[PDB]
Amino acid sequence: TLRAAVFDLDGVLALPAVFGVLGRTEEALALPRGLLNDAFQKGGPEGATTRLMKGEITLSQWIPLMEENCRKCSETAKVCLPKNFSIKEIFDKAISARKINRPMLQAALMLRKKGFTTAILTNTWLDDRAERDGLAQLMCELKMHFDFLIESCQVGMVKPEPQIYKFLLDTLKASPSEVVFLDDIGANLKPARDLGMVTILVQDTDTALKELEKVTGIQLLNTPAPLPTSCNPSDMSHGYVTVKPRVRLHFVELGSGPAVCLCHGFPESWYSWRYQIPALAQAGYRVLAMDMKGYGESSAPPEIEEYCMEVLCKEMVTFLDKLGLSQAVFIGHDWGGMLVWYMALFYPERVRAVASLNTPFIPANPNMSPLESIKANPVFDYQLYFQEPGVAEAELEQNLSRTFKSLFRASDESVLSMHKVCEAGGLFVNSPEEPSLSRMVTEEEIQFYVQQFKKSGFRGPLNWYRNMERNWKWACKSLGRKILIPALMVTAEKDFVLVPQMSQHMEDWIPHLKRGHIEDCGHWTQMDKPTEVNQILIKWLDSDAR
Amino acid sequence: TLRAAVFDLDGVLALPAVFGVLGRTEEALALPRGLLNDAFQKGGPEGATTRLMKGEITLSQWIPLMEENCRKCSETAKVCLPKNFSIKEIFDKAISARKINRPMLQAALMLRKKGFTTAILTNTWLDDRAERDGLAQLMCELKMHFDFLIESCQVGMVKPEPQIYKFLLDTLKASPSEVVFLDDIGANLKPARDLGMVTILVQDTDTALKELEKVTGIQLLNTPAPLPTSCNPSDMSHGYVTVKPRVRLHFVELGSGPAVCLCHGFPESWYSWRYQIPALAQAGYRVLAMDMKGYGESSAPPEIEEYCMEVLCKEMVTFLDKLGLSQAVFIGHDWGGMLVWYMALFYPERVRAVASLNTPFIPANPNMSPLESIKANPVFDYQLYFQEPGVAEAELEQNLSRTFKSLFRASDESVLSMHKVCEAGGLFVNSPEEPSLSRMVTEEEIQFYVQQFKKSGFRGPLNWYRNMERNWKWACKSLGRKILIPALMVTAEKDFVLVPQMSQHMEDWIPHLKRGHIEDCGHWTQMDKPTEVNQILIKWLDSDAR
Repeated sequence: TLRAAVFDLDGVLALPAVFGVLGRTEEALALPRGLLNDAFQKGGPEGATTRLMKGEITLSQWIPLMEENCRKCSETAKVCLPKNFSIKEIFDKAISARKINRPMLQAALMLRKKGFTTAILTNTWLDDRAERDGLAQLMCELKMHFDFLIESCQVGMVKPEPQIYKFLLDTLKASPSEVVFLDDIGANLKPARDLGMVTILVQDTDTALKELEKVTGIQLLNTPAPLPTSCNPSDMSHGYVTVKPRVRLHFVELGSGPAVCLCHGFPESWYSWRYQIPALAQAGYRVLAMDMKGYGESSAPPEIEEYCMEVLCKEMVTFLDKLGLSQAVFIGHDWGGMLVWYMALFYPERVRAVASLNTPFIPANPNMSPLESIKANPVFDYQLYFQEPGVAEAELEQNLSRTFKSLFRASDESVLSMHKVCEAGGLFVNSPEEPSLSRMVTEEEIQFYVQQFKKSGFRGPLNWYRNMERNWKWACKSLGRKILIPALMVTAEKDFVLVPQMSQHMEDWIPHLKRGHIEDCGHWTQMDKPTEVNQILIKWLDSDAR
Repeated sequence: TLRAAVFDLDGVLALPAVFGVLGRTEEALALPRGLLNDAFQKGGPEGATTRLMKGEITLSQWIPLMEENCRKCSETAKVCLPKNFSIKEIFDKAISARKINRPMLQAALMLRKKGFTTAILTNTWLDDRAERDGLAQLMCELKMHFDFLIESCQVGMVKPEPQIYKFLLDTLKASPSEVVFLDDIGANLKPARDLGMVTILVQDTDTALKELEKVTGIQLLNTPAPLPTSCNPSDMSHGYVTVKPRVRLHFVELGSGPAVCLCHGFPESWYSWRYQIPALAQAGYRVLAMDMKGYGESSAPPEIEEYCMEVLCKEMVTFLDKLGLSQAVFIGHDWGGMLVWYMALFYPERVRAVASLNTPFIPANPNMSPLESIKANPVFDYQLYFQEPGVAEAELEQNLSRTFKSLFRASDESVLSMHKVCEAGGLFVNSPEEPSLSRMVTEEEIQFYVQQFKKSGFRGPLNWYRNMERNWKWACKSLGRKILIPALMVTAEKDFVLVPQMSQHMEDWIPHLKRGHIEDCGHWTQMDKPTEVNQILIKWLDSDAR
């Protein structure tokens, strides 16, 4: 039975194939049919291209050799190459036009998710052209989704030489009958068939996937839309900055470009952004996903006052200073969304742009105590339950799996009622001991949160709610200000605590405010609707944060 | 006796002052003298600017108020403001023109180095303009060199109000007679004098520093050229990437822009780049200074073969993959310089540009064993001493302070002779037990290296020399290639092992090669000549790596 799937790059995972662009160039230049492809393969195993594909020479060294083979071929065909004929320009355009064939990658992704060992096997070159980054980026995006990447120029062997297939089988640790091999060139498919591998001749992707799904017994065509790429914690770059003597902030970092600082809510983790981190990096940003103060690998001092907005914002400024960043775009959710509005109000010169998921911006009322304000709305009762030190910690730390399974649920999977929490005596009094797994989370994702919370528990995280009076006094100093830097408010239709209507008057204080809105989305926005979060954020980043 | 020094921003640490640009704008627009400065201060403590300076309103909210005060002032003066008069444009230009007054910063730097507590005290605003990053960058560069930054808009108080001075003294934890206060505005200097502080009215910087040096008894004028900014390890962002199951790479990260990966030599650390990290970040680059495999906080497996060039380069590619970087510019020194030439030859698509300090690029000789080659040159004898496992480890680990004090020396401070090391029976056989401290290093810098080497010792670092045959075989595969990506070779005049003449034929293999050369520089380039290294690297990065 099949356990491995191997994919070619050109004409399989990437379209159009170079071979196909040479064909179009021949037509456009009115050259004899096949002239360029003939010059490309000239000399066969003893030719310039085999040396290139084996990594003997670089692409820039090969260009003159190709130029000569074209001149030679045009001489034998008794034709003239045009005036400004250029291999460099034809090849820059061909490499540039090549994009990932998304349904083919999607099928490879499904096979791997279903237990298959996946690999990319390609005849490729050492690219030293000035525009080599284009291909480097393509390879980077592809390679992360496969168990192996086998490049001709790195192993010194080429398809269709029998040796590269025997090398392939060795790296896969599989017998030929256990492998499906996908290739758009019949000649390169032949040695794979000869060894006893299942082979697919890729012409149109749809027929190739029909043959691939029939042979594997795994549905690849007509599948429901997949979730965006997530994060494996052990595969990320982990960073640590000391912001003051006893306080260190931990973050996960991915990508290059403008810095985007992601700030989670209560009781979360940098991991709550797992579905946005790969997407924003791929979109052209340097993502810094925090473990906010009190969480995960960041320090968790016990004092309440260490968690007031004024100190938290000051530490985020120091965090940028120490990393050598004059600005970052700040994206927050829940308590993180609150922090982010305060960064914009108190440190606008350090904030490139600001976005909040669910948390509205409501100016402090100077004529009313924040505790009076909280009492006025029944959906905020859980916040009064969180006031007394030790009470909510005892309930939330009793059984970590139960806490996370009860909280991280979709709008329809409701297991908690945040009104009369104090009266009932807890968040979980009418909740099961062993809750069912929500559709948004896997058992393994829940266990990651359980492991993070074993370090410091809930004291630090609950302290974010224990500075109502302190935050109110500090917020009152900003009452004469408006937020005039680029800003985005994302409301979630079914968040029954941070209701979309609580955001209705934000335009009075943020005149240029931009909005996003997600239907059928509860409180846990990033994991409830990851695809739609990614779409909204990327579109806003690309228009407003550069 | 004085123990603290306080500096104003406008007209002291930054030139020209805004006040001075308004003066020039008045002249250029043929406005009555002082009209703009009068409009700027209109209403005094009850006016628009005091509200701005106290952080009640943002700079964008203040622009219309200033526009009205200008209209009002022009009305009373019976003049007309010109057709396209714009406060936004005048203020964008004024803020933009303001640059750090380098000799004033240099003097503040000297006072702090000599035990003084330093501070910046400024009347400033919350900048929410589209071009606010310019000022954010200026403040970032300045703030890192002082113990405190006191901003009017953050404390809700302004000079010349008596309260801000009393706040200043409290944050300094000093009595008035212990403080020197530098200001370009007499009115703002008066409350400081009134409290009993030494005051300096800053007009020209030279006279101000003459008064400052006379009062402190510290030489600030006519001083020898200072070293570039260095790194305090506990103030850096530390990153960690797992490149394979038992291997993790540690790096220090600073700055934003194109990624620049710094690779140290033997027996070094990320800390060997201490003088380049702040300079390259300030120059517009995102610096990643590695602890190479076998060093510091990076993993140090014991097997020799874990340190061959092929595996080391493969791990550096994975390091970029995991961080989401399609390319980095690679800068190496000694063994690091070797690695970096191999990255360029084997992975040119991942290398933006390549630079080596001291280590030349010499193609492998396929007709001669690398051990034959090493034996031919007497200055390479230490490399044969390094061959036998355990021998050099025992000598180098016996006394860590002695090892580092003996190695890290300038060309004139020579304490070691690398010829006849094997015959003599060690590197230190004719070296003192307690070497003197070299001029390039402080005791505290030596102790940092001692602490790093207590983790894994010298097995991993020495293993970099124990793959001569393995590296030769891998290098032979690249003999048909040329290095055609942007490249820089920096030779050090007095490196008596990596001699500048060993680099003479590099142009045969790297035709577009650029060069730098440092006179009176030994082997430890970065710390011997930090200023000249920074100059060469920045100029090359800005022309060749963007």
